[PDB]
Amino acid sequence: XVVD
Amino acid sequence: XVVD
Amino acid sequence: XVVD
Amino acid sequence: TKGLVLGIYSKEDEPQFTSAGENFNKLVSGKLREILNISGPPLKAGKTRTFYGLHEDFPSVVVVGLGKKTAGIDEQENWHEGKENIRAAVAAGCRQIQDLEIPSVEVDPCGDAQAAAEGAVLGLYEYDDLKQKRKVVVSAKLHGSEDQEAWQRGVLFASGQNLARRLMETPANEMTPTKFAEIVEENLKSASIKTDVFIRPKSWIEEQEMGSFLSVAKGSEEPPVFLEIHYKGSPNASEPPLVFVGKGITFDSGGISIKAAANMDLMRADMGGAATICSAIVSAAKLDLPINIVGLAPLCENMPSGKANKPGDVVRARNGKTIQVDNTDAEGRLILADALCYAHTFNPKVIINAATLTGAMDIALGSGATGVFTNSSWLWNKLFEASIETGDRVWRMPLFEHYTRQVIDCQLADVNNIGKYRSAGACTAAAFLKEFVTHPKWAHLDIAGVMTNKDEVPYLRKGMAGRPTRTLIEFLFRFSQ
Amino acid sequence: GQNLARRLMETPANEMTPTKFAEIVEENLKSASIKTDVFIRPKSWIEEQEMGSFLSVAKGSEEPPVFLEIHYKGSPNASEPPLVFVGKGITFDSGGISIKAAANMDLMRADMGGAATICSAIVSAAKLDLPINIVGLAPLCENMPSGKANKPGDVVRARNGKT
Amino acid sequence: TKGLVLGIYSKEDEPQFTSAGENFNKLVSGKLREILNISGPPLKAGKTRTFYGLHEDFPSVVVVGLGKKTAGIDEQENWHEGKENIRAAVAAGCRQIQDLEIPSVEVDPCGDAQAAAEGAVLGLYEYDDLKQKRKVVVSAKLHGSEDQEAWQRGVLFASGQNLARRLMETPANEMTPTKFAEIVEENLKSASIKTDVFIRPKSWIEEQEMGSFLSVAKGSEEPPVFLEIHYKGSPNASEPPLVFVGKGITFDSGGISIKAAANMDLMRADMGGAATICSAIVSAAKLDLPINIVGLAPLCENMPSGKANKPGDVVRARNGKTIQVDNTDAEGRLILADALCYAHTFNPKVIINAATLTGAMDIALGSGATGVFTNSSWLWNKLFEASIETGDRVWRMPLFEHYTRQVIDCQLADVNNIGKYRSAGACTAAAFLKEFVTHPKWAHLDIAGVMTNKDEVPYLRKGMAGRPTRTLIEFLFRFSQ
Ligand SMILES: [Zn+2]
Ligand SMILES: [Zn+2]
Ligand SMILES: [Zn+2]
Ligand SMILES: [Zn+2]
Ligand SMILES: [Zn+2]
Repeated sequence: XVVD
Repeated sequence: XVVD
Repeated sequence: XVVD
Repeated sequence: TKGLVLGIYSKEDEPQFTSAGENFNKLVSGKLREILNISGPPLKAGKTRTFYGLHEDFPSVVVVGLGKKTAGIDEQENWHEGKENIRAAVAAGCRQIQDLEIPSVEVDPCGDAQAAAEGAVLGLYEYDDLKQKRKVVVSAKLHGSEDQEAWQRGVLFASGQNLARRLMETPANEMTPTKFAEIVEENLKSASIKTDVFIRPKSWIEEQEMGSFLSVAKGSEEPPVFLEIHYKGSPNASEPPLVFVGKGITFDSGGISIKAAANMDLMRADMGGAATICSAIVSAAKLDLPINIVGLAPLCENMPSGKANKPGDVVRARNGKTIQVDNTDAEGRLILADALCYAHTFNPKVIINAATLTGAMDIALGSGATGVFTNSSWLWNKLFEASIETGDRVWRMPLFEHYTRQVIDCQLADVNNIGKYRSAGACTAAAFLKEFVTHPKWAHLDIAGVMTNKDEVPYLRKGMAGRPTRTLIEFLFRFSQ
Repeated sequence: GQNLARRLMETPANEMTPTKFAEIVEENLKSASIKTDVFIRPKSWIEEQEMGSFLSVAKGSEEPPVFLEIHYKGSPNASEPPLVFVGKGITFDSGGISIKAAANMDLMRADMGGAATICSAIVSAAKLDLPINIVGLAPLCENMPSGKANKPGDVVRARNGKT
Repeated sequence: TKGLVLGIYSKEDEPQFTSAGENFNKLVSGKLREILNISGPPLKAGKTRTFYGLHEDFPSVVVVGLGKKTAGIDEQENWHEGKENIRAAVAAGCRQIQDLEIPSVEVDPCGDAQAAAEGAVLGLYEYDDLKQKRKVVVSAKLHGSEDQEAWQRGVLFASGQNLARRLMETPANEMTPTKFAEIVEENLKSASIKTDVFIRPKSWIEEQEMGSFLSVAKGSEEPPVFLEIHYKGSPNASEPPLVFVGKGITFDSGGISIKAAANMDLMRADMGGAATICSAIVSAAKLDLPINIVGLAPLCENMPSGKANKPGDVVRARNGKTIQVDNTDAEGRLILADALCYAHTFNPKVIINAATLTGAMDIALGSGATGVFTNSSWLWNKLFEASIETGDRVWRMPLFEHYTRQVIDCQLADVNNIGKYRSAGACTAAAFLKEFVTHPKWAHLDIAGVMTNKDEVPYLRKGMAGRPTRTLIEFLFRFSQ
């Protein structure tokens, strides 16, 4: 998982 | 425009 | 309702 | 006197010029070909080189790299690649003439006068009106007399887009509900007298029981307007119309579910749904397409005040459903609930709405293509094929019941204006609109990831992009033929 | 008695405003007993009563404040000192200028739950026709941001003279 | 002794039972039909009703609503709807038997034994192993002798998925790199002896110059493993294989670009790319499909330490390209850079990788369908058609050069492991992987929005969903035929  |  |  | 933008392709034995370029080289007795050789490495696509004093009339000549002569539809990219090569190349060439402060340019048709005119009129646009510090206004004309109506079809398509970019870029204190309706009104009547404009006031909207739209407009002292445009292009006046709907929030601060300060100035472009569809009706009427089209746009601001919408409020849409307004920054949904019920009144063939709806569409595809949610694969296919042509790409997104569900489970009301989760943010907002649509040919285009350009679309400078106004005009053209 | 409170609380604040709340409690108290009196005191009364601290909160909204006063005269002697109940009646708490975050601020429609709870119990005491005297007091207003709301740092005077 | 799940459709004159249900009613001399009538309103789809002591052998009989008998492919939803009706209905029926603490159930084939077995084996699964407080383990069997290999095809497909759900759900301190490889290894050999497993250690990975994968594994003291699986199913051993690749981060804390505490426990399922593809190879081998398949999965943890990857570091992939690791929480990209170059070694027909890659895919489609980025519309079409069947939907996402660009402009290196913007988060990460793929038939399935179930897929309880393992198995089946 990076976030956004 | 809500954000996400 | 203040928060905490 | 002026400048000249000239094209050339990538190698054969010698990279080859457009026939206009070859002609000009013959005219200066091989001097262009010679100075190109002396200047070094060949021009790859989009790139530029300027040559001074080759001809008494064109003291600046910019040669633009057009890439491969035979570049066509790319299966991976889903566009005509040559048209895209040409838009970027004559946009770059034209801005080089403007930096030379040259007021006029002759542009090479580059084998596709329409794509050559789109790169120059789109690539040279800025929205200069409020700075006293401006660039030379250059006048771009076709280099030749041969393919004239294609070049002017390009000027038409690109000016239809630049209207949208100007409607969007203007600070919201100048581009209010009344102002927006008044500029579209004049732009539609100059395009054809087979038009009618109705800048419907608050009292009409009230009479029309558009309580969901009214709930959003109340927090501001700026008056709401419900804009209604008609272009009567068919031979028979009784032909059912194609209806377009567009979100017209002239500034979205979020209201009581207030937005963060950082870059909230771009929210002046939250009427980009109403700009895009209204510019395409203006261009359909200019093109004098043999179809009937209605344009519908709810226009209001979304402000915080002592009378704004509060989180938790239940408001009734025109169709009788109640909406719980859990988040005041999901106002497009609301404005569009009412405008989309109203579109069924016209007895449409197609209902197409556009909107800078969610930041989640921006996280999704956001930037590369506008998302289109449609219950009609026929309509999907139409927009997608027009997109190949214009190069202003469209991408499909799911209109599955799973998402309806997250918006249908609702405490006080029939529909909640926001889903319980962050997940599939643009699909849940699409599910909310479908609740207000019974029509079999409906497309929702969420335009929020394509609201702005930075560098991505070569032939557009930085600022509001006016996307996808040309895919929309192309769709109507093909639909009319 | 509890489900009245749950309905007073659950109703969206645009329907359960200061006036609306006072009017539903008023009818619910009179149906419970005619040994009742309701006073849906307006802004002018609250002003006359020098309730500047309450007035400071209600000013940011265009929704009118109400000071609800309920009496249930249940004792045999009318001169028996009462039991008094007081309840917070914010019909929506957005925070005002010290504005709240968007997430789940819809539950703030229930920030009049202090006034709902105590008023429902007076309605039920009167229905039960309990042999006591009870006064119900509830300041009802919304707390909104505006060009006239309360600003952080402001000093306001309470009825009792304290700032 | 046991329980019985029985189906019924929505009205005709009387709503009709499955022929098993009609048979059972005749068997108890109309008593089922009679108690159904007395119990009130008809059973709509997915809903349940339980009837006690109708028969000496089935003291609990659960009748499940199957909806319309003739429900088929839905154009709007893109699935077989009947199969989806049946999965949800016998899952709900089976969990009612389990709450009655009944250890065995006979399940109605419902006209599609495969979809009936998928609802029961998927719907009854939990991952109970570490709680001492457990539900009765019920044993689900087919009610009949007629359609047996379809019911067992369902048991196969659903157990292939439940393996993945167990590989994913297990706490990362038990499901480490070595542990994961060892459970897959045993599961693949029990499926067929036409298998070979290679649980390649750090020294091999080092020898293989997989510096991008090694850069991620170094911050942890838990050893990396490069798992390599072969299923030799073709008659000719020299047939080129289908290769699958999967992200195997056994826990993603983000590393130095550390994650927020809230719900970072779900990152134990960041090896869901390796779970999904490995479960499908185990099921292809169980199905003994006539094809050759290689399974590739880099397995490591992503931890912060005095030797972890630092933001800004440049690491070299197997293929010689340098990656600037600007964000340490974009580690899937890195692990997959190396595993995807390695897949070209096998000389594949198809390269399919899967990965819980970005939270942006979750914001996008996230939840309703897994996103598939493919340079092959043939491959897109194959996965999409398998998706209609399994009901475990797939949705296409853009593999446009525009996104490559945002990952190719890079200060120190050839590729940056994160884009300059938040926009199109899953398309930029897809663009990074394409940089490491020369193959013409490549699909990247970003599984992050389908990692978890809450309530959305009816026949799955709360927790790791093991999606889309069955669409993958179906794809291989059809590909082999
Ligand atoms: Zn990860
Ligand atoms: Zn908006
Ligand atoms: Zn409060
Ligand atoms: Zn908004
Ligand atoms: Zn990560």
